[PDB]
This record gives sequence, structure tokens and C-alpha cells, in this order.
Amino acid sequence: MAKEFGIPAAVAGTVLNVVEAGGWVTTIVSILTAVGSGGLSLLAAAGRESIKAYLKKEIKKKGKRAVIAW
Repeated sequence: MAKEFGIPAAVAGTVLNVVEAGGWVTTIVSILTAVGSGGLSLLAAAGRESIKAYLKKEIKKKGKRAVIAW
């Protein structure tokens, strides 16, 4: 999230913790839109897939720590 979208670690970790805790898509969308261009770019990258499901799969694929770095 940091390297490919410029999203800071504190925001990225919050978002992924919300994902892992089973939080709401609305919460994730609000945080990402509020962080600006980087969050908008991550939302764009998800395509039509729920941003929650997309990040959940990224965590399964790479591990949470690496998703934060990404």
C-alpha cells in the first residue's frame, strides 16, 4: 500500500485491521477516500470487486505485513 499507492503506514494498518476485524465496507471506503489520491487509486485497483474482499484476498496472498508495504 505504501510503495504502490503512497498510503502511509498508519492509515494502511488501520484499514487492514478494519478488514481483519470484519468491519464495514463503508468504513474502509471513507478512510481511503479521505487519504486522497493514493486511496482513490487503491479503490480503482479493486475494479468492481468489494474493496473489503479485494484487500482480504491481498492479505491471504501476501500476508498483512506485506500488504501494508505494498
